[PDB]
Amino acid sequence: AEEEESGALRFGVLGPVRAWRDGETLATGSPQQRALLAALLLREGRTATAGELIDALWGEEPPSQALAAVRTYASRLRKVLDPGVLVSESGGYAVRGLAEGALDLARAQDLASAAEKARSAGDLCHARDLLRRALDLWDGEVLAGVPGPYAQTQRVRLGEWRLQLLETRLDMDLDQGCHAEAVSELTALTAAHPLRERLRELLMLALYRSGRQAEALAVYADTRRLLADELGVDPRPGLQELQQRILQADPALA
DNA sequence: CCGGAGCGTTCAGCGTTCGTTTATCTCCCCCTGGCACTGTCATCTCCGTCAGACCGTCGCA
Repeated sequence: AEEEESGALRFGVLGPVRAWRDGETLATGSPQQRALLAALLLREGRTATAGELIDALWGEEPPSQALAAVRTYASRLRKVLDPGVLVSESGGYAVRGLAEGALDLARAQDLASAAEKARSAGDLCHARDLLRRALDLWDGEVLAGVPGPYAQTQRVRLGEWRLQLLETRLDMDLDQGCHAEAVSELTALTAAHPLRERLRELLMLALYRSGRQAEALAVYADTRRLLADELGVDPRPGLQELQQRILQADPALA
């Protein structure tokens, strides 16, 4: 609320895509219109051609006379948005005139970069606040209810990036000494994510430093059984190494 | 000792919202046509290969 500048236009892509003019929300429109807006936004104001926009929205099988569909989608964007924010260059469209902090993806990138810089500088409270601000950006699943293979690719990429953000965040939480909340939320996540090995290693190191051991090795046994049932292979050697060093009761982690 | 209520799932009435087209309205690109004092023949090449042949050409005999 402290950065609510007058005349500032804010866009939301990390969840359901939305447009905010000075605090009031705009009617984005149809799901394909929303996906076109997302495709034009994530390129950081780079000119995307109409054929590439068609490929991003629809993929391999477009209808024959539906370039005018993208034309009227862009016209509806220019209706909803400013006349000058969306510019037409070389037959394509680009969302220009965006100030800093306008796009939530760029804000997340800057927050992650600042968190990494503070990790390099060793500042725990500052990077903790930066990651707290970062996690308060996306609401629910990214790109909710939009079609297209580009939308699917962005969805899975940003979900994976959020997974690594949670991994780094909670590894730092185990570094600073936050046991209870970490154990609870990682139990919830591994209930949601059954085959994510990194989060389960985080559960192992968290429970080893929290005074709880039985459910830790129970989760580990379930992990090996499910990984053998669904894949037929052996888990990563780092998980076995950390479990072995847990078994010998090494006081370095404690 | 079935009976009712609450709960789970599954479909037919109309009610709104999308997906994909269509003709009209600005802005730009691109091609053909107009210019009415008179003004009516450019242009520098090319040299210190080179080595002799092959060949047709050509005027003298």
